[PDB]
Amino acid sequence: SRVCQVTGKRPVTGNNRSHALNATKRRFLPNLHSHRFWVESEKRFVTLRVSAKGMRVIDKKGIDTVLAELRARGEKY
Amino acid sequence: MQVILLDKVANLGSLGDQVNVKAGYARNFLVPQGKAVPATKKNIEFFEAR
RNA sequence: UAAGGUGAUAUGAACCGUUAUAACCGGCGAUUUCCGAAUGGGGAAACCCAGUGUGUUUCGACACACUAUCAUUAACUGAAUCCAUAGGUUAAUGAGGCGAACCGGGGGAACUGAAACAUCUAAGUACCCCGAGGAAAAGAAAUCAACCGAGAUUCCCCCAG
RNA sequence: UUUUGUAUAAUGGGUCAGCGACUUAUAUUCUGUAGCAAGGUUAACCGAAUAGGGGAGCCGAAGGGAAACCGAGUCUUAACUGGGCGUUAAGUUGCAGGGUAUAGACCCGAAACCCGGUGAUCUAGCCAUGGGCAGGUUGAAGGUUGGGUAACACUAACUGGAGGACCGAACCGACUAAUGUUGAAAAAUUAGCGGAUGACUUGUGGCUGGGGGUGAAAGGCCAAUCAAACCGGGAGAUAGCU
RNA sequence: GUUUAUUAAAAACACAGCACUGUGCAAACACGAAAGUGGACGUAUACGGUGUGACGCCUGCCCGGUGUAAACGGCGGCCGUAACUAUAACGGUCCUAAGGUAG
RNA sequence: UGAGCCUUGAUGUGUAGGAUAGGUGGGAGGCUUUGAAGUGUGGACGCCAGUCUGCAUGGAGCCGACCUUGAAAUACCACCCUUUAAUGUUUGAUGUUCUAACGUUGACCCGUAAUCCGGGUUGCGGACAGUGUCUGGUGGGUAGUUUGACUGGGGCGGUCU
RNA sequence: GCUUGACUGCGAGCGUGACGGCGCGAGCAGGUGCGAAAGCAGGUCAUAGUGAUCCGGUGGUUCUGAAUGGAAGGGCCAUCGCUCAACGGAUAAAAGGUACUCCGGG
Repeated sequence: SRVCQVTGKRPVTGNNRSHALNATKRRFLPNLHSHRFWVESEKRFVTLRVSAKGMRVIDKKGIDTVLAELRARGEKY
Repeated sequence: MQVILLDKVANLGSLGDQVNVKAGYARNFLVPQGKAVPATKKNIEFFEAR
């Protein structure tokens, strides 16, 4: 699924409004990317489907306190 | 951004400095490969103490 | 509680009991075939096909307790790869399924009106999906009001069509 | 019943018995009746529960102007001889009835749109595994010999058994004629007809699902139906029509 | 051969042959919100899309707009040329790229 | 290589002139023999008046109102405008190097008696490829735009206030 | 010849139309013009010379002002932009040609 594993962002339904205001359903897709991480503690290359905003969050915080709450809510890696 | 280096990487570092570097350097040289620490406003003062 | 009774179509037959073990009515306990979450493997439902420990004064074949899946924890093992993970097995706990309405959440139309029609509308309605309980949700102000002040949330009647 | 006009040959009823159509809920207006009267009335709730309490609130007795504002006067204008709108003339709460609007709103009756499921046991196409094609006739490549050539080319027998070959059984299909048209049968029968060793046909199992599938292409078929299947729901959709 | 099972079997559909365009592989293209699959366990003598419809005489001229036309297309005037007309294979022109060939 | 910028220093004639002196502000003591005014050109600006500085004639004065200038200090101290020079910071174009992002439907090894998947190693491309957000253009291939009313069997063609 | 009465605020009452509209309009108050004066002038001898509503432009009105004073926005007055020519004017939003046409009827 296209779920940001760190921030919780998922696609929601929106509308592409026309000049005649014709409603058409569309989903906003988050800028999600798979990137590999190297944990020195467990000696393994872990990949995570995160957003770029999730990348900025994990640059602010760090990988360890993010994994500390990735092990919490049933996530798998 | 505000990551502090630890190694003898090329000329923007002097065994630790607060710099303003691009995002690739921080994530894809410094996040999980080593040689730095994130700027959590606590680790920077901790390594200022060290 | 009892002189009646062995449910009914439904008689008949064979009987039990009558002063305390007939039947009727209730609580508890056990048995609870097979299919069906169905759970040892499969499977076209009430079927087919196996293994490990325990038992045969008839130790051939078989019955008994098991052996489905997932999540977490613990233990034992355990790769490239030193360290260590991943992986495998076992123990324990919980769940899988059904259920009329109610609740929270995620998707969610058109018919019709506008006497045409696209904004709007119908409508977050019908319908689908996930979860929980006797209620759910919400709930103790970064809320209102206007210089007086109100003091968590919930439901009803006004204000107010 | 509809029509200017119906016995009209414009529509409907074979008959009888039973059922069946101007209602419900909420606002607003009018009439009659009923209490109180410049006052009338309670909603939620409490409650010995249609009692009583409870007047939060609503209407009216004052209106004008868009409004501030002014006020039995107000608006306009610099102000009116003025002009428009009002003033001392009773309303309110009940009940019943006649309308209006909202809803299916007197009753029955569309082509269509969307949502959730079910069907490839019929047919269209594909895949995997099996089966069938009586009989006769014509005779391709290749092999051998002879005629002919310096030798092939070309030619005459025999062998050979190829054909999206021919005639014609089962089988497949329906071009003609006839019957059947309240059928023997919701497409068949009778006699002729075309293929019938192939682009043939068939048994079994699976796959392709509806705005889609499939299609040697007719807009054919998808369970006796298809210019968008069936079932359930929005839906008692909408009608200016009968 | 095939088609409107149940009012139309053909001049309709299909058909080998011929031709054009595109695709260099993780292919073009298609079913798929994605994974994946077909194409294809194939590799420009292969594949997809399109047009025509055996075969013979044969496909003549033109690349200006979107060298290549069997693509989207075009093939008009003036005179010259095949025994007494007309038509003009051919050779100039109007710079608009060039003008109906055979039958 | 083009544009901005941080620091270092020059840079500015109404006209004569010890000298091409920018603006408002303090100021009566500073330097040179650790070699000075005053004169000269080369590259350089030019109204060819000269100045900047490398060089150089020279070996003892510059200076403060100065005896000159409409405006006085290159005695000293400050934020500055224009021109212009240096490395470097910042942002773009061009091409090269990388190997870490990323892709790998190349090969090998392990989980694994597995053509899935995950990890490692290696190679190839490579900051492209591909993706999210916003936006310009193209696009009767598709849809909504619905595209009006009066007319005597009739061929033309009009009319609307 | 002289002048702006083609001025504002009005206006009883009327005709004609379903209405809006149009038309005459005695006369009040202020301020004007002509004429010596009495008096007349609120456009054109009359019947056609017209575009309403919405939106936008311009100025004013201290009228309101989502805590206060502002401000924004709204309201009122005057005016302008439409062959809305289909002209008492349906929606922000279609015109056409079939000489590329086809079906049904008389």
